[PDB]
Amino acid sequence: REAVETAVRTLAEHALEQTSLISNDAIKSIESIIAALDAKLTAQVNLIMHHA
Amino acid sequence: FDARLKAMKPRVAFNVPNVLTGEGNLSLDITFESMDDFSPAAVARKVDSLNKLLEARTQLANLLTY
Amino acid sequence: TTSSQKFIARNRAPRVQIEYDVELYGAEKKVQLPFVMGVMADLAGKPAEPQAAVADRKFLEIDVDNFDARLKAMKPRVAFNVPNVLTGEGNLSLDITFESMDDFSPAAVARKVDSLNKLLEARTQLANLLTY
Repeated sequence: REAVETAVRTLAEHALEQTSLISNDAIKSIESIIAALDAKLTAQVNLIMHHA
Repeated sequence: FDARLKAMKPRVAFNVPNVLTGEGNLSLDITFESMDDFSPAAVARKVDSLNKLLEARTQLANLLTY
Repeated sequence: TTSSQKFIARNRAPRVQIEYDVELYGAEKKVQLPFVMGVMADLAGKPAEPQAAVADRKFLEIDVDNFDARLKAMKPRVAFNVPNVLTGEGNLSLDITFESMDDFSPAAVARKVDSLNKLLEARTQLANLLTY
């Protein structure tokens, strides 16, 4: 029933997080700042390159 | 060809509006030593501010991958 | 390639000089020239090191004999984040380097990722436990 769910709970958790998979990941959408940084570099490099 | 550019030292200096942080005109000084220095990447690497921003982006994009 | 009998013939010749020469009426031996097929492909995608600069990569002969040695020598690897379905959480970053053609099989994939290695070993210990 739910007993197998407890066995795979202890096994899956203990095996999964005990040593490997250091820090894992949670929200990687914070790296979307690179989209804003890149966007600023496009806004600036457009003006630098398109100057007379 | 590249030795003719680097020997001739073609350069460009002008004020350009700064879109990065409000302010006003940004004076940039650029001297192109190779035909690759007209590419937008090298343009960003030569201007010191855009160099700091580009290095920030390479450190973050290199950070998201191991 | 001028048989030594020809050296004896032209250099200091006995009165009786006996040479053996292959008889070819029209000569003109075959050109040979085997058929090589050069293959270009994207291998070792996203390597861990700088790898090698171009013009230093060359073309390496491959066949059924060295194939696994070509993988293990080339060290093709893959690193990416994948959602973790095992215990909630989020993306699971896995690093895999395939050293043999068998390492693309799902079993070897499970053995290379350390978490899935612990789970797979758990399954082999339990299935091996149910049988004596």
